[PDB]
Amino acid sequence: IQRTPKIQVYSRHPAENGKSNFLNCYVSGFHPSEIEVDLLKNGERIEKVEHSDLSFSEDWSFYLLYYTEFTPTEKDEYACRVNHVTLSQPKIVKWDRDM
Amino acid sequence: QTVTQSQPEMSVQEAETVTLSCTYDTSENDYILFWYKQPPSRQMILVIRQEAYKQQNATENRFSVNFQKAAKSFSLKISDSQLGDAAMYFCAYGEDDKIIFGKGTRLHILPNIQNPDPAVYQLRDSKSSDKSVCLFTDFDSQTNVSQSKDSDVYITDKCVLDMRSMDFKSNSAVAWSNKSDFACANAFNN
Amino acid sequence: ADIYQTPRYLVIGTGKKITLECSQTMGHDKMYWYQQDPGMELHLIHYSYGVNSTEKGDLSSESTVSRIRTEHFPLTLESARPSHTSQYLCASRRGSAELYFGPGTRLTVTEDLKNVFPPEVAVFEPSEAEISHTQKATLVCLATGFYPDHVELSWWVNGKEVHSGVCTDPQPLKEQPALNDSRYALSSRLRVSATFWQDPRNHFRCQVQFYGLSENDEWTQDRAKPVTQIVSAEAWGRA
Amino acid sequence: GSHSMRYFFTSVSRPGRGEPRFIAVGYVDDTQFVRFDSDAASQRMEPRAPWIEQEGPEYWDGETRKVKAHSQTHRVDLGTLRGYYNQSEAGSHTVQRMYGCDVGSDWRFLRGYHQYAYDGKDYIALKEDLRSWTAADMAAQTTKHKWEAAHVAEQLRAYLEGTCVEWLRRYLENGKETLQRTDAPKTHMTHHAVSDHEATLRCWALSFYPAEITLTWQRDGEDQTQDTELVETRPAGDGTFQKWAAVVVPSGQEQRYTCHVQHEGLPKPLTLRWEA
Amino acid sequence: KLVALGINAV
Repeated sequence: IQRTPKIQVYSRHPAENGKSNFLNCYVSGFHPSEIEVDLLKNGERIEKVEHSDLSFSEDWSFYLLYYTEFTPTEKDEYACRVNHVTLSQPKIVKWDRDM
Repeated sequence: QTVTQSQPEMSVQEAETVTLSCTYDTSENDYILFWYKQPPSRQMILVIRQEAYKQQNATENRFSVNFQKAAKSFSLKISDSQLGDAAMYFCAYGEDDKIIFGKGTRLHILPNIQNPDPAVYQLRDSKSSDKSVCLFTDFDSQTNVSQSKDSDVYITDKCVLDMRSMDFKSNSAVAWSNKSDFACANAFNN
Repeated sequence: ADIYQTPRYLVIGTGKKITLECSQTMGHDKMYWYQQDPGMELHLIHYSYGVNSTEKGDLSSESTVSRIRTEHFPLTLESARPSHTSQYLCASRRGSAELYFGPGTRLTVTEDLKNVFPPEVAVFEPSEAEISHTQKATLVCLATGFYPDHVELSWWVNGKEVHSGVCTDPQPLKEQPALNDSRYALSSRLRVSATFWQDPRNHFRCQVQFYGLSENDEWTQDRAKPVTQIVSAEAWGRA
Repeated sequence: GSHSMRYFFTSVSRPGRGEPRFIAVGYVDDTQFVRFDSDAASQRMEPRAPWIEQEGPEYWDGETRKVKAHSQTHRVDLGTLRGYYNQSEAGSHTVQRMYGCDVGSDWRFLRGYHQYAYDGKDYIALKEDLRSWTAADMAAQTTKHKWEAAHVAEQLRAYLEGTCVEWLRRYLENGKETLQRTDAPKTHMTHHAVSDHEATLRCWALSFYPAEITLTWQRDGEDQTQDTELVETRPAGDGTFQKWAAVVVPSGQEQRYTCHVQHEGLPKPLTLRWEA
Repeated sequence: KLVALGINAV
């Protein structure tokens, strides 16, 4: 019973330019645990990203939250790149504030 | 330790009641407690088993327990003591892992000696070759046989004997040696 | 069906290696190994959650065993030592509840294997003064100069084992309490009615099972091989 | 309102490459308080919310012992199940366990759970009566009977009715200032125009705790149609949560769609019409 | 507070 990740990319606070913030990427509903998750700054590629402890919902599907501090600007682009067993190729989800 | 049996030894008259004491130390609310008997066969046998969420009763046998969770006390009551209750008794604490035992209480059961008749007898011989033995018998159960003060003389501990068909019991101890000076009148004399 | 321990008794001599079988057919997952000194404390020495699982408690030598092809939970002392002298209690657990102990293995480690001697058995006859005053007759039985203290004394009247009227010392005595090799002595008592004793059709025997050396290892020297054997002494009714 | 304690366990075998990876987590409602990760340094149960840190070293030594015993049982389990399903010694498999109690507004026991799963699919589970087991699989029938002979259900029932709720109450007291506090949703609407005929609306709720929220769109007397898009509630990272609920209107007229937001943090339910 | 009595191998 392999399940494929739902992926959401979003900011903790409503985004303002030059104001410090955290960039989330929330992967959920996947199985099995193993998963690759990256936060891309203009397509490449943020270090010292942290993530929550592995837990799971009532259908046994897993969820993880990946996050790093960042300061938004009108011009920078950010996305979440995710790779898993159930995916043929790394799925890049772009962060669209709104705008 | 975690399970404490603070009386290594206990003794009681036949047909009487004894309460062997146990306390334990746990920072846990869920667990299970046990009493385990080990007679001279050295075969460990479960006596009674109390889970931490259970209430009064059970109990069940001639053995009961007085379990008190807040007190952390798990007393074993043995009533109408028979001589077959002579054994080691252990108290034990258990979780998913582990089970650990207290240090244990050795229990002696003193027979009812209706008609005491203390006496030392000398046993003929064995077959023309010693050591020809001395025998001290028929004393009452409160009597103390002290071990041998001298290393060439041997004395046994006391020992209960049960003649089931004559419904009669008897205590006894044996003494033997070489010391040419050796007689049975001097043997137990101490 | 049940839980099993083999061998019941073993004598080895220091430095040698030894394995204690514990097997159990009750389907139990958790199993445990307790070690019991002559001072009687039960020390958790190894346990196990199920196959692949092993954990320690302490005590030199054996303290890990194995648990793969069934349980089956064999303790192994690599290089035995007099420290290892004790009872070895194996036990199985229903769930996280009670334990089911095997019989136990009584292991004596000796400084030299020619310290092993079988028992000499003598039976001593009831005194005429006992008979006369008490109307009862006690036979005494002595088993002497045996090492290790691995014996089972039993009484036999007219070809059947007896239990009524018997008392055996709860533990034996070191004949030479200053040695580590000390051979032991054990006494016992069968009490019978005067009539029964004074009946010459009646036969009495004291039987001592001695456990000692086996086929495996190993006997030069003389004095006869102190292998596992039974020694008996006997008496007839006398009037 | 109502509360819960929940623990989540994960064991993933690592064929050849070492011992299984084991992860354990504890929650009160939607707040984690403890964790264990077999591949961290401490090899200890670790605190994760401030109020749990208040417990002494007996607690930490205690919970570290038990969690490891969980792990060890799982480690055996993985060998058992690999056998039950004829699977190869190579290749990873997953065990998961989850258990915990619920209490109502009066802080009294409502319900308890203890479920287990193998490779992501149900395996064995304690029924709501807490006396009975549900076992779809053949191998889980084997487990059922063994646990039945072991009176596992009887033990779990206790824990759930006793230890589990008592300590839930203790934690709710100690973490009173945060666990029992509500953060209401900060709500807003947004309007993204797909096609010249179509417009998409997303109703937002932000900065809320707990996670329990319902977001019902409406066009005066309408609900979800195979159109309503309601995404999984997500963590904001600061201990509050976020969720949105969308709807596409081929209307040139976003009226009069309403978004309706409900939460313990709002004294009255919110109604939200679109702007300009 | 975790379970102390009730986890069994399957």
